[PDB]
Amino acid sequence: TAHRFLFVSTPVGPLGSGRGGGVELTLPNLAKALTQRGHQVSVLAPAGSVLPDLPLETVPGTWQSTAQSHGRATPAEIPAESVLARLWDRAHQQQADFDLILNFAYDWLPLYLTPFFKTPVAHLISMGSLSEVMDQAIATSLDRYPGSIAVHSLAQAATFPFGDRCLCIGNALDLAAYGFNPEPEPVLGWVGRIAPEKGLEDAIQAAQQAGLPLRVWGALTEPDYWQRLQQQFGDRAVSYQGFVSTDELQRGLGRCQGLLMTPKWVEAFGNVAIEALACGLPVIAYARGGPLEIIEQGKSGWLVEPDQQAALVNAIGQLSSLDRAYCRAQAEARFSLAAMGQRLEAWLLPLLS
Amino acid sequence: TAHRFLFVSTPVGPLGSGRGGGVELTLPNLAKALTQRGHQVSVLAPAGSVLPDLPLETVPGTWQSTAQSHGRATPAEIPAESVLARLWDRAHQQQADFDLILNFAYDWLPLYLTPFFKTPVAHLISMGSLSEVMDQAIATSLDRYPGSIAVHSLAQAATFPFGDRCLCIGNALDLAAYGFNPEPEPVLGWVGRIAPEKGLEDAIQAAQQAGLPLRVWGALTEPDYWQRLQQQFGDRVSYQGFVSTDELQRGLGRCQGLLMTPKWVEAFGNVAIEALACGLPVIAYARGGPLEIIEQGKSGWLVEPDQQAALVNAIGQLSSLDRAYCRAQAEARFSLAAMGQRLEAWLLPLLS
Ligand SMILES: O=c1ccn([C@@H]2O[C@H](COP(=O)(O)OP(=O)(O)O)[C@@H](O)[C@H]2O)c(=O)[nH]1
Repeated sequence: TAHRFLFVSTPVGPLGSGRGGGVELTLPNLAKALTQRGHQVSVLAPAGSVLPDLPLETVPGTWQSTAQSHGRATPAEIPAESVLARLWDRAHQQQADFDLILNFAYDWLPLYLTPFFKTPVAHLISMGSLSEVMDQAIATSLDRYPGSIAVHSLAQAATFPFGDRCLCIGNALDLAAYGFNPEPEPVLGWVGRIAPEKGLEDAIQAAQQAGLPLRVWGALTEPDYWQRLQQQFGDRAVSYQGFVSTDELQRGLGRCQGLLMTPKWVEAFGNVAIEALACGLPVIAYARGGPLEIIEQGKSGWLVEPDQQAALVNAIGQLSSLDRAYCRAQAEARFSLAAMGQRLEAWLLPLLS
Repeated sequence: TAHRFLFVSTPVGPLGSGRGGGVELTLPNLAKALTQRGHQVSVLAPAGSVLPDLPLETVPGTWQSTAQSHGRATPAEIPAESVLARLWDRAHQQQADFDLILNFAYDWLPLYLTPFFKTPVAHLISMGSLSEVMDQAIATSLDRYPGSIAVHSLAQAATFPFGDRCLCIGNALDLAAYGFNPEPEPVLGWVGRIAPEKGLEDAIQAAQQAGLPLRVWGALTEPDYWQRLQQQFGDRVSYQGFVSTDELQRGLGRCQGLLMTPKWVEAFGNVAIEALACGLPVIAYARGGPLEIIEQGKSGWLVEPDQQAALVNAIGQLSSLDRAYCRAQAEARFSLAAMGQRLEAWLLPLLS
């Protein structure tokens, strides 16, 4: 049952550098999810990539732009020195060393190339139906290779006309790196860019009105914003906890009574919610996007109406009705590498040969 | 030792539409050159294409663009329903029915796909250097597959930094389709895609100054671009349409000479040799591909670029050139049987 996989990373940026999007966090966990079952995983990724403990080969070139120029009719683009093209030309040279190649990129090229490979190629789609050129490439790959496409959510699968023929593998997190904290301080947390248009003001005003300091984790780009926040809400409002590593983020976040999540719909990913549950921290989130699949209403968090102070404050007031051990228990059951590995095997192993 | 070849056309539009330029004449002629030596040739092209005599397979979808966009920094582009992507998908599915695939398109994708094929893929490049993305794709294919890249002229080769590593196969025509005409009307000809920055203006001015009507053939693009020619110059310049080879050669044969007045590069090969095959000397700016086709003062005039007095002087000396000589040079240099030898010398060694 042990096999050899090659993972081909996203062209959007390096692993380990803060700017491959969500694929940057998922690729290493999925690799671990298989290496922990005895499989070999090697990784191909852009120059500058860092990844502990796995064979890693890096490839030079220009990062794929997130662009989206003319909406749904945007064509696929290949610039000179495309890192995406060179990743796939390199994967093709070495294809006979692997039983299967797993693509993490959301792009036309790898889907198109799939029949030109003798080794089977599977695709983990991380968005979002976004363009005709992409929707048609995935549909065609599905017709020739049933079972070759997976998604992380049903919501994302439903944005595609062929969504029922994609497999859902869910989300995973390296739970070993997250300590359960059953005894928090009377503080709330918020995770994200300390910048305008992130819903930070909504979190601050609801924490303060609820009577609890807000700790924040993330990147400060404009110090004048920090000052504006102080002038709006005073200097006991928000406490800067750092940009800060995974291990640092988890002991910090774990001491919170709850995590507030107030992002715009286009930034409403579920990743940080999982990290919160893993520390035993319940989540109060706007009831749209990624959190709707992570949080169990009245049990592991509260899903509230967007942009309404009273809904945040009513939720914060009811954090004590949620059991922190149940949050952790849900993370162990739903989002572990163990759970993920089994879902990967179910998906991939029928594709071998 | 007969062989099976698959020719893949340009994705810029159907064969017969005029949208693909000289490639629409080159690909059927080269197919004919090989089939005359006993080989089998099949063609794959966009939906709407026509090809007398040969197996053709067509594929629907959206046409590739001219690719002039931006300048050298234009990325390669693959739209939804890309005819280019579907052509190469179809070539791949049938690669085992052929000994070699010959690509005629000036595009990243076929170059990129070459190592993904088991059947060998050669490339006949019809343009000079235009982009970073294409320059690099060609170089990389040359690096891995020496001898797999061909051009039509040494001048076109010299626009690339790796030009000395390309094989030049020149130009040829189906000579039996072109009638020699020894008795021209007092008119001048111009043949090409009708469009800005193609030199049409210079040609019109020079003909009018020399007091000879200009007859113009070619695929158009917006009739506004036409109008203003009759009220900056006047005349009927006389537009003859976009026509078949048989129509073009009978029209062009009536001309005293052909004007080629490109602003840039190019304008490499096909129309100058067609004019010669009819017996019509060529007056061209001395830049680009014309230098290698025309024999100065015998089959044409090669004059200082961008000088109207030069063209008018040349128009003035058309009489002294021998029309039979132009035709004899077409026969000696631009024949299909010779192209047939050159193509085999290029392609046969790329097999197994
Ligand atoms: O009425 C016409 C005018 C032109 N042509 C053909 O158009 C091509 C020349 O195209 P162009 O000058 O656009 O050459 P390009 O620069 O596109 O290769 C030649 O092969 C001609 O045989 C034609 O068939 N009928």
